[PDB]
Amino acid sequence: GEIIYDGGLSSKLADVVDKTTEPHNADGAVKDGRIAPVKLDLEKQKLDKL
Amino acid sequence: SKMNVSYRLYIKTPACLLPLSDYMRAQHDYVSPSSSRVYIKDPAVVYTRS
Repeated sequence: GEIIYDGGLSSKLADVVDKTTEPHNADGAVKDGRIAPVKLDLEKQKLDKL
Repeated sequence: SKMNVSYRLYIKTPACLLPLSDYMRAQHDYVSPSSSRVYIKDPAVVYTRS
């Protein structure tokens, strides 16, 4: 017979980034006006620059 | 040995030496950790989203 429903484009709720991401603030629907997180080179092992 | 040797020197028996009949005193146990363990080479990153 005639086909009324056979499927279609399916909407997915979540996009799961399968990779390690550096820390970030809000972007997209909510944009964060504050400064980005400061990357601090702390907890050094060998003593450089001192 | 009885005629030509004049003077003899004696020391306490070294603990290194062990008779062959006492071989079971040399049996010892060593523990090697499981091969399923994985050792981590990556640092831990601290972050917050406020």
